[PDB]
Amino acid sequence: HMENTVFLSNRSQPVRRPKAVALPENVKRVEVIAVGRTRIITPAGETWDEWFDGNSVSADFMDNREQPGM
Amino acid sequence: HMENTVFLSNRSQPVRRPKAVALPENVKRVEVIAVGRTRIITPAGETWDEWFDGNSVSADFMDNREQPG
Amino acid sequence: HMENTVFLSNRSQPVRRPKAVALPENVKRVEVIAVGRTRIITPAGETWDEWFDGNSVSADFMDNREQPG
Amino acid sequence: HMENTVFLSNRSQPVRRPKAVALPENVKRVEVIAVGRTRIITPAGETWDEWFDGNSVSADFMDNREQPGM
Amino acid sequence: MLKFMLDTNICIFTIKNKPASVRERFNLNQGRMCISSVTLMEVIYGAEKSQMPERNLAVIEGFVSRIDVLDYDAAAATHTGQIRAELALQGRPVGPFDQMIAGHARSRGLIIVTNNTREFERVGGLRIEDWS
Amino acid sequence: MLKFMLDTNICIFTIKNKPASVRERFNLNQGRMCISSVTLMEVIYGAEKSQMPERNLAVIEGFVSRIDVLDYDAAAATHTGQIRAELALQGRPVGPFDQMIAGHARSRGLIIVTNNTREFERVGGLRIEDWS
Amino acid sequence: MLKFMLDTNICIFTIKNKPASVRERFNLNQGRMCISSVTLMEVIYGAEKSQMPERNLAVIEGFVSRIDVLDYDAAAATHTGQIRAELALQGRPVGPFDQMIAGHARSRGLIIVTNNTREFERVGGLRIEDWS
Amino acid sequence: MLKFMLDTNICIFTIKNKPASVRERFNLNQGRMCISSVTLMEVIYGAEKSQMPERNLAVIEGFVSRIDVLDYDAAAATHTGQIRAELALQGRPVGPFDQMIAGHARSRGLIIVTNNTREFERVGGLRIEDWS
Repeated sequence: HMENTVFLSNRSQPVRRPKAVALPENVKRVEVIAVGRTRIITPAGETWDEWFDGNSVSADFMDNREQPGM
Repeated sequence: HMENTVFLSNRSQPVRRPKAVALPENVKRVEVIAVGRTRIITPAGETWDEWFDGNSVSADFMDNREQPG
Repeated sequence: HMENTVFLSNRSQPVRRPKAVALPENVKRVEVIAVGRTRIITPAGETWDEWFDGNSVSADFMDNREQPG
Repeated sequence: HMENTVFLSNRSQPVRRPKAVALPENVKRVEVIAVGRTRIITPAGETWDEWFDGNSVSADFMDNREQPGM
Repeated sequence: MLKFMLDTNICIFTIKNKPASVRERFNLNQGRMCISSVTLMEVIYGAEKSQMPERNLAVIEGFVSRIDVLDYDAAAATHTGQIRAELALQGRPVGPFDQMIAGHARSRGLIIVTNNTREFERVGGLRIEDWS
Repeated sequence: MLKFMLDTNICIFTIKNKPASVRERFNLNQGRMCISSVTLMEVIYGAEKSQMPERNLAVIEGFVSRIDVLDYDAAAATHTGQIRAELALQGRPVGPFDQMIAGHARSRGLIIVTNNTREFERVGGLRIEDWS
Repeated sequence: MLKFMLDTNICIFTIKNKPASVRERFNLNQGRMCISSVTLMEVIYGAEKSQMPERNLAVIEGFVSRIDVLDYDAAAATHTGQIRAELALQGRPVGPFDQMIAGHARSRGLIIVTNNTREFERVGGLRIEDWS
Repeated sequence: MLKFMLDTNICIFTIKNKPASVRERFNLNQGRMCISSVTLMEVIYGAEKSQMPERNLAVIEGFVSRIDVLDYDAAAATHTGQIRAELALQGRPVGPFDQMIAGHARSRGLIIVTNNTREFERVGGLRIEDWS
């Protein structure tokens, strides 16, 4: 897939989304999530769509909570 | 995590990361990947197989570790 | 550590501690002790013997710890 | 010995040295050292007098440095 | 700007089953949601106890990185100690981690978000919502 | 800097019996000792369930005012989640609050001081001392 | 969050032989691994003493650019000073750089990954894995 | 505003023997002095290895709390790796901790303050003072 280059602006450090993978003009403001070295750019109010639609736990995950008292 | 907004810069469309979500400053290039209406930005050339298959070291890289003892 | 200066306050002579040297905010009283031209300020009533010799708990303070198991 | 009371000033948290243990008028500015819950108030340029004149290590402290190569 | 504290049960429910009803709530209430550090230890446990930890850990991180994690502080500790006593011989059982979640929520004035109110209904002075 | 995290069992033991053997260790290591917020929740509960809550609470507050209390944070929760799985997959039980105290210390590299060494020895990567 | 601190021995082993067994662990735990600045000093030395410093240095810099490097701080130094005494008073030797790596991990609660388990097992309160 | 980095030898010399000549230098140069984290591990070791650790630790703290402690960072790690090579087969020996102190000093442009120049005289590009 296409790449890009970082830069500095107002003391922070953005990235120019290429013309090929620009966001819809509808997305005026963004929620940015940090996971490891990657960062997820979600339109405001669509923050969880990547996580729900994306990768998932293994089916054994935790069938029991294992809190005492039971 | 932290919110922000989009700009129209270097004749394109970029977005900031406040320090709370800013990347290591040593990341000079990034891969941008499109998933739905969402974009994923990751450090370019981070994958391990790329380094495991690439340039080797010369054979003289340890005549000893030279830890005293 | 951090430097500062003296003032003439509440009709006496006090001195600040920038956050780097500021005390826990729960310290309501302090002992001031004079050593040479130097003053030592310590939380009042911190010593352990004072609490070890003081008020006891009632005998019912543990019928059990009530950790589940 | 005499006690005192803390207070707030310019967002920090000082203490009014009593009249009985005030510093010499010579001490216009101070170095403050934090050790545990106590804090040492030294006149500027006399910062180390408390530590040198004060308490000392046990005589066995470290007769050898025990760095390798020797 | 916070309003809701997600208990542990709603998290497993979401992380294991990813219900579409929840993604609408999470997108809408994004920025107002948090978990207690107590809840975090439980989902980390689920990952580490699983057959595929590194995988499940990665989806935990993606989830947790979208919400604030609150340290279980002295305020939470006092309120939980209070809540344990209000229940101890004066009422009905609640499990230990849920006791810490309850008092932590009360300590900050947050609404408990849960899929199982049956236990949290026993805690005094705490507002509860069912998001399942 | 801090060095010891006192377990809940040793705290109750000290608050109840105030033994001189522990007084020596307290005077000797004063300033280097802490408790988990989990431990604070337990003793506040012990106070609130007593017949003289305000009195016993006041001797609790005097004890706590002489030590730092550490908030149970994401690092403590993460290590605790690890410990729960590391113990599960070896079948060695440890009580829920003790798991959380164990992970809090390990997250910071602290030494646990406890009189219940047989259980805390079940936790990997943690240093134990008995001051009783 | 981080979980593993790679020892110097395993790094040299991996840089030299690039084994698939370690490649699996690297792909599986990518993002959770770090090295001590002490380890960085050792491999840079290994590079600079080679007959092709710039070349070998460049494969070093590619390896480091894929992991976080942690500065050896007051916490790491404090734990290392403890370890040196804890080992001295049991007579079990560990090499100087390995002591510093050991203390850095313990100061953070990290798991040491090494192929020299017999020495790192001599350190108290530290978790060891062999990825070779 | 920093100028001098105290090596380990000057510290032991001062902490053990408290020379009056040094208290004048320390008072005069107060604010411009630091140690490397490597030096900190050594004096912590001396305390922990001693017959009276808690005591010696307390005088260490009083000393260290009056100076800045610098983390041994990647810049120190590269310079030390360089220095080790400049010496390795091309010169005369230097002990491992002193190698780290030397490169750390060079990494920040600080003057080494020592009572024994005999080893540090072998390092290129480093300014040295004798304060004994």
